[PDB]
Amino acid sequence: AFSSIQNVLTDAPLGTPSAMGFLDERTEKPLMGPSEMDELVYAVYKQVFGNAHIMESERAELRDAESLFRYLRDVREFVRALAKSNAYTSRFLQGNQQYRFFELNFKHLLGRGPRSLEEMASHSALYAEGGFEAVIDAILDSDEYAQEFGSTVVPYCRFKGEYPTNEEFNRMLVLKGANSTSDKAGKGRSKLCYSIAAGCSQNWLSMSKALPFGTEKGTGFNLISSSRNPAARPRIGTKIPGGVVFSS
Amino acid sequence: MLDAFSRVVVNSDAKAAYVGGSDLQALKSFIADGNKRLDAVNSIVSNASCMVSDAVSGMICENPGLISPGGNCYTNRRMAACLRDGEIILRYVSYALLAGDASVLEDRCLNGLKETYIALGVPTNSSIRAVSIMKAQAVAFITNTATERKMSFAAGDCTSLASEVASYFDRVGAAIS
Amino acid sequence: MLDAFSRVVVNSDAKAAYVGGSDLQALKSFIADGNKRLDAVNSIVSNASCMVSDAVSGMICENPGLISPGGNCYTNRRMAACLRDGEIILRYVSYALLAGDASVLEDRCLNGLKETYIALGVPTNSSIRAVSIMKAQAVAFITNTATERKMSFAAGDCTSLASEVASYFDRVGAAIS
Amino acid sequence: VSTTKADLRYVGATKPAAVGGRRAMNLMKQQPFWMYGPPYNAVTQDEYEPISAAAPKAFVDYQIFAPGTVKVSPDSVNANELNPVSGMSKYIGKTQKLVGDQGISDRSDKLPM
Amino acid sequence: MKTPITEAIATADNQGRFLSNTELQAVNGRYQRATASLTAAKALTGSAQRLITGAAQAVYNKFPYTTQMPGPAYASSAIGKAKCARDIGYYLRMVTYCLVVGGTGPMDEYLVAGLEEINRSFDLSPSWYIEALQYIKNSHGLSGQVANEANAYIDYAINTLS
Amino acid sequence: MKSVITTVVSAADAAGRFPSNSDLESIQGNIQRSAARLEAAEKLAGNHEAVVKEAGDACFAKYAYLKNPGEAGENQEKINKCYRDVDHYMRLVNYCLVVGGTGPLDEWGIAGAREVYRTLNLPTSAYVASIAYTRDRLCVPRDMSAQAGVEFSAYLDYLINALS
Amino acid sequence: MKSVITTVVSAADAAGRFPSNSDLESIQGNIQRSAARLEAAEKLAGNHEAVVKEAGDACFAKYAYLKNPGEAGENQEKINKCYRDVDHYMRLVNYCLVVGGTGPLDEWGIAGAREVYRTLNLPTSAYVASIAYTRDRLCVPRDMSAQAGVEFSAYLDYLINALS
Amino acid sequence: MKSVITTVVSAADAAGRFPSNSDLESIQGNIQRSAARLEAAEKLAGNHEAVVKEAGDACFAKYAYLKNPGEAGENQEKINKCYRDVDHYMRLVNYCLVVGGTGPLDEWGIAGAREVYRTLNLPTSAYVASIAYTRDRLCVPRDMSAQAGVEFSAYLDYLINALS
Ligand SMILES: *C(=C)C1=C(C)[C@@H](Cc2[nH]c(/C=C3N=C(/C=C4\NC(=O)[C@H](C)[C@H]4CC)C(C)=C\3CCC(=O)O)c(CCC(=O)O)c2C)NC1=O
Ligand SMILES: *C(=C)C1=C(C)[C@@H](Cc2[nH]c(/C=C3N=C(/C=C4\NC(=O)[C@H](C)[C@H]4CC)C(C)=C\3CCC(=O)O)c(CCC(=O)O)c2C)NC1=O
Ligand SMILES: *[C@@H](C)[C@H]1/C(=C/C2=NC(=C\c3[nH]c(C[C@H]4NC(=O)C(C=C)=C4C)c(C)c3CCC(=O)O)/C(CCC(=O)O)=C2C)NC(=O)[C@@H]1C
Ligand SMILES: *[C@H](C)[C@H]1/C(=C/C2=NC(=C\c3[nH]c(C[C@H]4NC(=O)C(C=C)=C4C)c(C)c3CCC(=O)O)/C(CCC(=O)O)=C2C)NC(=O)[C@@H]1C
Ligand SMILES: *[C@H](C)[C@H]1/C(=C/C2=NC(=C\c3[nH]c(C[C@H]4NC(=O)C(C=C)=C4C)c(C)c3CCC(=O)O)/C(CCC(=O)O)=C2C)NC(=O)[C@@H]1C
Ligand SMILES: C=CC1=C(C)[C@@H](Cc2[nH]c(/C=C3N=C(/C=C4\NC(=O)[C@H](C)[C@H]4CC)C(C)=C\3CCC(=O)O)c(CCC(=O)O)c2C)NC1=O
Ligand SMILES: C=CC1=C(C)[C@@H](Cc2[nH]c(/C=C3N=C(/C=C4\NC(=O)[C@H](C)[C@H]4CC)C(C)=C\3CCC(=O)O)c(CCC(=O)O)c2C)NC1=O
Ligand SMILES: C=CC1=C(C)[C@@H](Cc2[nH]c(/C=C3N=C(/C=C4\NC(=O)[C@H](C)[C@H]4CC)C(C)=C\3CCC(=O)O)c(CCC(=O)O)c2C)NC1=O
Ligand SMILES: C=CC1=C(C)[C@@H](Cc2[nH]c(/C=C3N=C(/C=C4\NC(=O)[C@H](C)[C@H]4CC)C(C)=C\3CCC(=O)O)c(CCC(=O)O)c2C)NC1=O
Ligand SMILES: C=CC1=C(C)[C@@H](Cc2[nH]c(/C=C3N=C(/C=C4\NC(=O)[C@H](C)[C@H]4CC)C(C)=C\3CCC(=O)O)c(CCC(=O)O)c2C)NC1=O
Ligand SMILES: C=CC1=C(C)[C@@H](Cc2[nH]c(/C=C3N=C(/C=C4\NC(=O)[C@H](C)[C@H]4CC)C(C)=C\3CCC(=O)O)c(CCC(=O)O)c2C)NC1=O
Ligand SMILES: C=CC1=C(C)[C@@H](Cc2[nH]c(/C=C3N=C(/C=C4\NC(=O)[C@H](C)[C@H]4CC)C(C)=C\3CCC(=O)O)c(CCC(=O)O)c2C)NC1=O
Ligand SMILES: C=CC1=C(C)[C@@H](Cc2[nH]c(/C=C3N=C(/C=C4\NC(=O)[C@H](C)[C@H]4CC)C(C)=C\3CCC(=O)O)c(CCC(=O)O)c2C)NC1=O
Ligand SMILES: CCC1=C(C)/C(=C/C2=NC(=C\c3[nH]c(/C=C4\NC(=O)[C@H](C)[C@H]4CC)c(C)c3CCC(=O)O)/C(CCC(=O)O)=C2C)NC1=O
Repeated sequence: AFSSIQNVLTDAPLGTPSAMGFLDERTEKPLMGPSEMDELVYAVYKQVFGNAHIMESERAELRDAESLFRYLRDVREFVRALAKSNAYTSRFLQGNQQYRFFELNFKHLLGRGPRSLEEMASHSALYAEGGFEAVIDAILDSDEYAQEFGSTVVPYCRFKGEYPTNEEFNRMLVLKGANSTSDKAGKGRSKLCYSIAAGCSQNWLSMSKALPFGTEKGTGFNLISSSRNPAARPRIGTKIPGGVVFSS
Repeated sequence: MLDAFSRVVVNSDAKAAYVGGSDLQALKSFIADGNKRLDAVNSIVSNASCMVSDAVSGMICENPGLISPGGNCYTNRRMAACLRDGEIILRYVSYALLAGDASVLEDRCLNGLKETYIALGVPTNSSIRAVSIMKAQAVAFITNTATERKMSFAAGDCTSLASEVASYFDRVGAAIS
Repeated sequence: MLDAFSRVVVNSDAKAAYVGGSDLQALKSFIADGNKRLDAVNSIVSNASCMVSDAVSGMICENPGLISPGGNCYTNRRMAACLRDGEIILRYVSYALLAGDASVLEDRCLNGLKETYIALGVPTNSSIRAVSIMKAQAVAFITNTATERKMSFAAGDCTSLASEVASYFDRVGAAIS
Repeated sequence: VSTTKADLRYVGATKPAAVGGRRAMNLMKQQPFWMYGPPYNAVTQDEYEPISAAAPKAFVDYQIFAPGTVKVSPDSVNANELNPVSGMSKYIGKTQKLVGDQGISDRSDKLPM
Repeated sequence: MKTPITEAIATADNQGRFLSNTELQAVNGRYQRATASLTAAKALTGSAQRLITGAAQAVYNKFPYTTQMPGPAYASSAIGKAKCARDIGYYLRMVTYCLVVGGTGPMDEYLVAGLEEINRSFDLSPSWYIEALQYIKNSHGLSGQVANEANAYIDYAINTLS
Repeated sequence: MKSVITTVVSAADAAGRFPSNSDLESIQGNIQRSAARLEAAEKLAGNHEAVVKEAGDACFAKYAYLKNPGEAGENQEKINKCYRDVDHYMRLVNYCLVVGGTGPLDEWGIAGAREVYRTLNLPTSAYVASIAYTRDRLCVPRDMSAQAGVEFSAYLDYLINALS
Repeated sequence: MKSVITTVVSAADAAGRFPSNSDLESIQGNIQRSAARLEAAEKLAGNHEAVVKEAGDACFAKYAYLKNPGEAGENQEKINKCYRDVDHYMRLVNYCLVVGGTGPLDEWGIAGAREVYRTLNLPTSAYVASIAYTRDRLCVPRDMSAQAGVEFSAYLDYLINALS
Repeated sequence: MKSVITTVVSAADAAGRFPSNSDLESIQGNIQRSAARLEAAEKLAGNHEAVVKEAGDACFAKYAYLKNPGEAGENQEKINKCYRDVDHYMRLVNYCLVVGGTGPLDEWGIAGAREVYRTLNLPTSAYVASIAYTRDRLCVPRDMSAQAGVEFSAYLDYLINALS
């Protein structure tokens, strides 16, 4: 856990000042004033919707979720109100494949990528047993959500440095594109559909496209192909005074 | 994930075969050296920090271009991350040595690592060198062959465990190649 | 991202060279016209809405097929969506003009835009026309050459800044091509 | 057209090693600086002498001394002289071996013993 | 190359005859002797760098003048110690080759053919290598016919050095 | 890159608005003070082999034990490495004096310095001793004008604080 | 053009003899493999601007040094001609998928290319890296059929081995 | 070897005739220009490791992307062989300064170099940039004499025009 590129090649995360005012004897939090709250909501819209170019006819329906937010500063309940709206479902549930919706939730509300097939299976079982709202409630009330973002910050794609598995890093970069990249390029057809169920990894170029500035992205590519061969059994020796031993 | 006992179980499940007495020499012998494996794993994890700091310094020793401006290991940030990468590899090979199976390495480590390094521009050859330095001093510690760092053990041969951990480091080396 | 001062710093870091007095004519001259650049940026952002509303209408003027059913700009949704884009590109070129560097243009707006438009079926030629109309009226406002919209300035030449902003619009035009 | 220096040095390599001692390696010559690198790995003459194997247990405290006696100097104060953009450095690493001179030594003047 | 296979072929070819039952029995002896020799080869492979370092240390402890006397033939400097460890590794590699092959075929081809020429010109005493081989025989940690088969190729090298 | 411009345009980006005059006012603040803050640019640039000269030896004098066996300065080219490693910090304070903010320093020398200085066992007290040496080795009338000395010291004690 | 028909009529013309059974037997295999290579060529024809855009940025992602001044990718005129040359190579690969042989490649893109790329300072490794990126982003079920992918990657490897 | 003597005896041998006055007249100019080219070659011989070191870092300063993984300058074995090949080219230039013609260049460094550098993925522009840097750091009275510098830069331009 060092984040060699979290807070130096990337800006700091955005959100509420601090959670101590939540203890609330005379107020719930220092009135951030209306001009440092409209940028907070602008930031949330850019995250939970992920640059969906929402018109104001479609922002005339999120008035009620917003109006409670500036009154009672929990961010997590704001996104819980947003992800259950028709604005969220009509964009991400309506035209899409299933694991596409599931994987987009990891990008939007958790800021990381699905680490395995079993996580996707657990989400699938949890959806089948009565609704999609259960999926969002499991994610939002999760432990992982508490020990990553909490009730203060916008959920952002954090470079952890100390990932539980490496494919989690790859699949974080593939869902997160560049700026001016949205989530209706493919008509469904999730990007990690094949790679999750198979276990292989993703394209090197599309991961490198999403890296921040000044990170020597893309280089170091040998001109022969990139995916390794599981079936390879190479011999590599060590060096001994008498000879070379293939300690394999 | 799997271990040595869960290896044979899934192998026999592919045949729908019970685990009979013929297949239990491998496991009962696995239990014979059980104290040997425990005597080896704390010897390795007991020197964990020194092994990594020696490994990256050895990497740098014969590749001074990594320090140079534009080097992948140029600034303190990148040394810090590269320092982090050594512990992640060493911890996972220790897990695999403890479980007696590398079913935890390439699903929760190598699986999707080569592409991560390719996207980040991490040089493969120098990382392979770092892994091999770590490999050689892994065997040095298992066999009590380190120049200093005299550890008290029980007399016998741990050579098979040495070859096991060498094979585990091998697949880390070949996974990112 | 980078600016004019952070340009030369990273250029000299590739040489491990100090930023000496020889390299500071470029920056000290950059500071000489500092008031000129500020006098230019508010002139541009002061007409931001009119420039976009003129640009998309000019787009439509010689391509009436965009209004037609099946046109990419057919319904009010798509005008609204397209309307955003004229202002959004304008904001990023204004940022780049202010910073004196297009490092916040081809890394925050133009990265992956061609593929996004290809997937969405956005016509490239008409968008390039919209960008060029915006370009021409950017220079018109910087040089105080607009037919109406008399703005008070200080006397001198802003032609270099005009060339700069034209070069910035150029790379937007070439990024989606 | 030989010289006195060359002949004096070469004559020490004509005695049997049990007699000549260190001088038995006196027939080797300086080589181009890149011949000492990874692929070729030419050996220098300082690697055949007991001076390259000295690793004693005892050490000097470097604290017992009153302040103002210990001296330190670098080889230079410059980033891209101690290590160029490439890995070819004379001061850091294992590339300080890749130097044109330093391939032989004049330490065979001491004695034959 | 002296194997039990090739000597049986050489005895059949000398008469110019087909392979009789004599040759087939000589090959069958190799086959039900090989199971312990392949274990000996695995075990000597596994313990290799430990045994080489221990053998070099045992030679330095028995003959301390080799680390002190100046000259190219001695391990007083670093390259001398590197070449000494290289020679001990050469001996261990030939022993393992003779184990897996099944006779003194490799080391007759690679080690003892013209060996004393080198020790006479390079002035390296054979008693050093005898002392290293005695350590390797005492410290390989084998049991039964595995030990009987590894030791039997060790003292062949010892007998040729003496 | 933490600069005066990068703060305001990033803020405008987050708010999704055009640059207002409150934003332009900060760049005006740059317009005044670059002249004072770039006057030290030559002073560090042309005089730098001498300041590392006096700084590294002061570091090694204040902690003489560090050359003992088993410490960081046990051979020669490690001492040369030390002198290089302070040269880097001088190169970064020059960069920061040029950009106007602490951009270059906190992402090229400060970010992640922690682990590196602990796992390689390098005492940070030695770094801060050498830096504090140059902080007061400076003279206001002789070295610079009055205001370059303020801002050079303000950048130096920035890293003298982070390292602490 | 190097193809199936032209090789056997050129061989029969060099021998001065009528088309025998082996010549017609060679055309039956053209009839067989045209079912795969034509629907490879059609799928390449219908989606070529996506592939030329996708493989063009892999060249500058692998070699970011081309955009520096003094290099061959400085301004937009060089990058536009880079995309144009990559589109030319993809069009020749589409042509070889149609004709059945490497004729249109060998005569319109390969012969003489080395003198041009050496003379005009064009690095061949980056003209190769786009073709190498195009090969690895192919899934037979997802992008084409199974034999169509083999037919496509064979011509890609032919172009790569010709320029390398 | 392409030189002054060999051209005229090869021409007289092709014609099958004795050496005439024009052949000897061609050797008088060799006698004239040997006073400049030999003391160019001697000054190159006495100080070659400084020039090979000086021109080697210009290659990686201009092209810093070679030290990335996947490239041709990853580890120290590649950089050492880079310096070795630059030293080879400088030795061949010293040889051509002695023989009087471009013989040792044309046969030991130039002929066949294009197939090797294309096959082994060696970019020729960086094998050129070191020779280009060596030419520009040649002042007229300091490094050698006036005609020696002309004689040196002519062979440098010959090597540059051959590899480009
Ligand atoms: C650069 C030229 C260079 C280095 C930097 C340095 C790094 C290095 N060290 C070894 C060998 C060993 N490392 C060991 C580790 C430790 N010793 C200890 O006492 C503690 C517990 C621990 C960390 C300090 C040991 C014991 C050795 C001896 C060999 C062995 O494995 O036991 C190497 C060689 C790598 C190898 O092949 O083992 C390197 C690169 N040495 C340098 O040359
Ligand atoms: C369709 C046939 C068609 C149009 C619709 C209309 C759009 C258009 N306008 C111009 C030229 C200008 N636009 C200007 C913008 C403004 N004028 C103002 O006073 C306010 C501040 C602002 C928005 C209302 C100006 C000043 C001009 C004159 C030229 C200039 O740049 O100053 C064009 C031409 C585009 C160009 O090349 O500049 C178009 C298409 N005109 C139509 O023909
Ligand atoms: C005055 C308030 C001080 C003082 C100053 C002196 N410094 C002297 C020499 C010297 N000073 C520095 C550091 C300084 N010079 C720089 O160029 C920069 C940054 C650009 C700084 C901080 C150096 C490196 C040197 C050595 C080279 C030189 O002589 O300039 C000096 C001359 C005698 C001496 O060595 O001290 C003076 C008087 N000295 C004081 O006593 C007070 C505290
Ligand atoms: C392949 C091993 C993976 C997989 C990869 C994905 N490809 C994606 C998009 C994509 N890929 C190509 C190249 C390929 N498709 C073609 O049609 C042709 C030529 C005719 C080629 C060479 C293109 C052109 C595209 C964009 C159009 C499209 O959507 O297919 C993709 C989507 C994300 C992305 O942009 O990379 C993925 C995930 N998909 C799989 O299912 C297997 C496992
Ligand atoms: C050091 C010996 C290496 C080296 C390492 C660097 N890695 C950098 C970033 C990075 N590394 C990994 C792999 C690591 N993370 C994991 O979770 C696991 C296994 C579970 C491993 C092995 C990841 C995923 C990342 C990116 C994570 C993130 O920061 O978001 C890095 C940063 C460079 C920079 O961008 O400034 C370095 C230097 N680099 C080397 O050259 C040697 C070979
Ligand atoms: C589901 C049911 C439902 C509601 C009824 C409203 C109730 C309501 N009104 C306001 C918030 C407000 N409500 C009013 C309304 C009025 N002030 C007056 O003097 C008039 C009597 C009345 C208009 C007729 C005003 C003026 C504010 C904001 C005042 C301010 O703080 O500037 C807020 C705070 C929300 C926020 O901004 O964070 C809420 C919850 N919202 C709901 O979700
Ligand atoms: C909205 C539409 C929709 C679907 C159609 C299914 C499709 C589907 N099936 C499975 C997952 C599966 N699907 C099957 C089904 C079958 N295997 C067979 O051999 C038979 C042909 C078939 C039953 C008739 C099996 C057996 C598994 C799990 C196998 C395993 O991994 O153990 C998964 C993986 C989900 C997960 O577990 O993470 C998905 C997405 N899901 C959906 O959301
Ligand atoms: C909970 C933590 C935990 C441990 C650390 C181990 C500790 C441990 N090791 C061994 C026991 C042993 N350990 C070794 C190992 C060695 N002997 C050598 O001389 C070699 C250098 C080294 C090889 C690695 C051997 C050879 C034995 C005896 C054989 C055996 O017990 O299987 C034993 C049984 C006998 C004894 O007490 O010594 C125990 C309890 N067991 C545990 O439960
Ligand atoms: C920060 C950078 C940034 C941008 C530059 C834009 C880029 C952009 N534009 C659109 C979306 C769009 N862009 C346009 C605009 C146009 N198409 C035309 O035919 C005209 C040439 C042009 C008007 C001038 C249209 C019409 C759509 C919507 C198309 C659709 O209905 O799918 C979308 C996705 C649509 C959505 O999510 O609703 C995006 C990401 N947005 C960003 O985030
Ligand atoms: C915070 C917001 C902020 C600004 C808007 C600018 C405002 C501004 N502009 C200029 C100053 C100027 N502005 C211009 C520009 C022009 N003159 C012309 O006739 C051309 C039409 C036009 C070209 C674009 C010129 C030529 C000067 C004088 C030269 C200079 O000051 O560099 C000056 C210095 C002199 C003056 O007061 O006029 C100032 C404060 N500065 C700021 O700090
Ligand atoms: C019918 C077959 C056919 C082809 C295969 C191409 C082959 C080709 N490509 C280029 C030409 C080129 N190719 C590139 C490409 C690159 N240089 C770089 O900096 C990067 C390495 C890479 C980007 C991908 C560039 C920049 C030029 C123009 C060279 C120049 O004009 O300087 C030229 C020179 C003429 C020109 O295009 O202006 C030719 C003949 N043209 C054809 O007619
Ligand atoms: C007598 C005449 C004569 C020559 C002129 C050279 C020519 C030459 N150079 C190289 C070989 C080389 N030349 C380079 C140099 C570079 N590659 C880079 O990354 C940079 C672009 C540049 C550094 C300056 C490298 C790295 C190799 C080794 C290629 C490899 O082994 O992969 C080889 C391949 C064999 C080898 O050296 O291992 C040959 C024949 N050799 C000769 O015998
Ligand atoms: C035999 C081959 C050979 C060369 C290719 C050149 C190249 C060369 N230049 C310098 C070294 C130098 N070269 C110069 C350059 C110049 N100095 C002047 O008086 C001129 C005005 C200007 C040349 C146009 C300077 C100022 C130095 C010293 C600083 C430096 O290292 O560059 C050195 C280091 C040795 C030295 O101090 O000279 C070398 C090898 N000199 C050679 O001997
Ligand atoms: C095929 C198998 C094989 C064997 C057996 C072999 C032996 C061998 N050992 C040699 C040298 C050497 N051997 C030693 C080894 C030692 N000297 C000591 O003092 C130590 C006690 C002892 C180490 C245990 C040393 C120091 C040299 C260098 C002697 C010299 O160069 O003069 C040389 C001279 C060539 C050279 O310099 O490498 C040969 C041929 N070479 C082989 O290829």
